[PDB]
Amino acid sequence: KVPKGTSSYQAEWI
Amino acid sequence: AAAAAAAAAAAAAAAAAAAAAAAAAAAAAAAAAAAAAAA
Amino acid sequence: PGVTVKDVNQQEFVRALAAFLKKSGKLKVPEWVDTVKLAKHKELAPYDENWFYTRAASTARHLYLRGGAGVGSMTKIYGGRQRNGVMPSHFSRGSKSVARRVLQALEGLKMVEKDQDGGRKLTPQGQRDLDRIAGQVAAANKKH
Amino acid sequence: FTYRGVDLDQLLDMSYEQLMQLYSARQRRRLNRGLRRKQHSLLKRLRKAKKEAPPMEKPEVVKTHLRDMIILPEMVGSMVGVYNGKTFNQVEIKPEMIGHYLGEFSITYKPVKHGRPGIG
Amino acid sequence: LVIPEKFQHILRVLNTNIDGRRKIAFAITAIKGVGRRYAHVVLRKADIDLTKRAGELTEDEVERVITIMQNPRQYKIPDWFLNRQKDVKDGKYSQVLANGLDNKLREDLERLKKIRAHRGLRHFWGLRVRGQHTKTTGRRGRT
Amino acid sequence: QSVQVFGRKKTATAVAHCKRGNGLIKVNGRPLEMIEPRTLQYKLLEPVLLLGKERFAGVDIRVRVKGGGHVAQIYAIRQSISKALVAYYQKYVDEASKKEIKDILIQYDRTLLVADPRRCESKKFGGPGARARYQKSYR
Amino acid sequence: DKLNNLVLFDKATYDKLCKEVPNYKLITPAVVSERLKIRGSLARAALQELLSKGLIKLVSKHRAQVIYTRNT
Amino acid sequence: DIKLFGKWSTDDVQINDISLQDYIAVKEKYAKYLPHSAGRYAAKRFRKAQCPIVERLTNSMMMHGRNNGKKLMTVRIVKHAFEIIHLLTGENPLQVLVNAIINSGPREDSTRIGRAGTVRRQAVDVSPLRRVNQAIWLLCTGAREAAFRNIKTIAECLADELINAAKGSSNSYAIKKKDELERVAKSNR
RNA sequence: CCUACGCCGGCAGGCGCGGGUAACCCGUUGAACCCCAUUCGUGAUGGGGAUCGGGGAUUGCAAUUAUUCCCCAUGAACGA
Repeated sequence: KVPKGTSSYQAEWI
Repeated sequence: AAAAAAAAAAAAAAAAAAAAAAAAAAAAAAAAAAAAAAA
Repeated sequence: PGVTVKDVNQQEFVRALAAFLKKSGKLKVPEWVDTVKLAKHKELAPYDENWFYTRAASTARHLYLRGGAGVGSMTKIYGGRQRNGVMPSHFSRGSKSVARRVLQALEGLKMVEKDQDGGRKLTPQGQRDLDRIAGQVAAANKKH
Repeated sequence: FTYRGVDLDQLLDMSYEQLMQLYSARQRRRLNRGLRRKQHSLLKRLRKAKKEAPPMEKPEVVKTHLRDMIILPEMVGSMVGVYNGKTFNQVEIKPEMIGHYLGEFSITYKPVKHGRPGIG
Repeated sequence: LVIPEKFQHILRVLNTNIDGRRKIAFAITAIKGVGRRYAHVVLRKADIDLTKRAGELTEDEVERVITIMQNPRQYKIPDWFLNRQKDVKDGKYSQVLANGLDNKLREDLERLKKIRAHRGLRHFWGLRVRGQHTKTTGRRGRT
Repeated sequence: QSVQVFGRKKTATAVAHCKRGNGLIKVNGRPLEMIEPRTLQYKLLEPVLLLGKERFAGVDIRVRVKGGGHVAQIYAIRQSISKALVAYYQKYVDEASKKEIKDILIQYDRTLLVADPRRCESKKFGGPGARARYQKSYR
Repeated sequence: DKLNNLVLFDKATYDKLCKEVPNYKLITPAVVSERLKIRGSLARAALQELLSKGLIKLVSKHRAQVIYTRNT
Repeated sequence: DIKLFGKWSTDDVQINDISLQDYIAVKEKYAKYLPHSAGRYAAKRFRKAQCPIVERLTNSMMMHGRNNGKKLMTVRIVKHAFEIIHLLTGENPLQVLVNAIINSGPREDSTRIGRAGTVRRQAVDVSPLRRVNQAIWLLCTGAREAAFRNIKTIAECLADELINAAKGSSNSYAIKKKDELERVAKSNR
């Protein structure tokens, strides 16, 4: 459920 | 008067403890001089 | 032999001066009497339901012990030991507004007088009253 | 959605002076201090980029450095790239973040996920 | 003292077993959401002497304590003894107790997870939040 | 008609002003029971209980206390009262009874009339204070 | 384990506190507290009541150490 | 005249052991009103043999870490302990103190003699001053470790341990360790 | 910039008003423990306050990764 905006960086914080 | 005398005595004692009186006086004089210079 | 307030046990004098201010009954009492500590450097509430009265008594007596002490000096007398958590304790001062308005409330009873000298001292009414109650507790001392 | 008993239409129709009681200690502190010209210009670029978008469409993302920007509720609905040293992280400003900073939304380092000790 | 004959050996105030024999000014602290200072400033307006215990009370005292305790503004517990000052929803100066306490902690954590903020992912991961120096700590409870 | 002496521990100074009086002992306007480290009252009562109050018959004794801590001030007041009575009987009464009361005080305790030879000393560089120094590590 | 001493009086507790106490050679709130499962607050208030009973001498009285003594 | 704490008598006090008779100074001109002397006694060697006994029980009682300047708590603990012994016995409690110090110090002691690795001890005689100091340290230690977690005030604990060792109980930690060193004395020889 | 004094702040702080370019004015540098009374009463408890959730006020261009201080609530480990 990764946002369409943000990068992989904050997604690795998810 | 008596009270005053007592106070004086106490002061003297304190001075002695610190020490000496002469030295203190000298210091005071120096301070005064410094102040004057500043002025 | 005009008796001296300084020639009495001071904390029995504080308890009797608290009872004397209780029997008086006339004073402008504030509204944060049931809320606050003395300052930041304590933890819990005071147990006394009349803590304002006995603090006013002790504050009048500390005014008796020296004239020339303002609210900041009254803040500074009632200091103590703040425990800073696991960081070590320090000296922390009293509360400004509370001691200021204690001096203001006793100023209402003409027992605290503002001077030319900036601070507040005891009235001649105040020293008359303290020497009367001093004779009361002095008879409570040398005759009990 | 409601914030502090005030609604989104109620906030967005509220003046700039009356915001300054509805915030946190630091936020009312900074709004007392008054915003800078750089952040004024960034909000102006946000006005231009939120206006010219098609009405079905979300506005074009504006990227920025200024991590110490208060998220004003007027910014809600935009998409902002926030710079955390390397990478503009693109956050859709939802109305739940009107009392925070941008700088917490682009998390600056990578989480430590340990290995094993060699020669210690 | 005396031997108070209505002595409930178990108290049940707001979903909490209270050891009723404990001191009244220290048995209210036992529930979540009420500490030591707060129950005292309750009791100074709840008009009960501190000399008594917690099992020596009347239920009329109990119902006026819970009345003041859920109505903290109307009985002069003003807006700094409160557990929550300005909520996210209503901003209402209001005390929050045990079940609602865990509920609103959970609410704020779910919010900051939904916000995708720097705090929320820490709180989902269960780590330190206030920027601590963990170059020697992080020992007990990590695996 | 008056004698003016003192007593000195570490920082505590006790100024004594005595003369022909009534048996009056003021310590800045308070008795010798009104000093809150009160168990040491007995040490504070050692000039009276050793010598008898009949020897403190007609003497005004004013005490004004400076500096120090409470225990140091108590031993300073004890010091100053004993030296004040001894100096009074030396200057105004015989040598013999002064010598006798000196022998009563010293053979009980010399610290009553003589000073203490030591103080919280100054510091030579290299540690917290004078004697103990800082700590290090190996390996 | 639990030293949850009795916070208030009882029947037999007072039947020993009014009775057994003036026969101890030493009446201490810790001792009276310790022998009969009583908190030092409860025994402390009870020993001030035994001042008000007049049975028992009061020898020492301090902050936290108040010594009572059985009579004769 | 001179009485301890305003009331307590010293002329009734009698020493039993001649071997310890001078190294406790209580009887005639070492009786003072308080244990708080505040003079030097560790000036040079054996000058803490002519300091008063109750001063030694005082100054060896601030031993632990958090109490390490608070002598006034110690002198009120001494006062309450003497009053408790005077209740539970009736006699002059200084006699109980002297009989407790005499009955508690060791008589033979073990000392490691050899090299660092030859633990082949040799039970030797106890010096009288070290017998005094070992007795005072055992009495203070029994007052400490039996008053760590209790309802009893440490004055009560000191007083009861001083009573139990003055009569030579199997209850005193001091008498237990005296018997232990005396039994180790049987073993090394 | 060290502050006294007064006023307004339940607490951090504001506002007015001097001295002090300095043994002077802060300064008598009015401290802490200590003490005397109160409460607690040997258990994770009111010890320990960490770990956090709400706020509030200063420092500053800038406090979000908590600057610092304050006010509730949270109360883990720790039994020498």
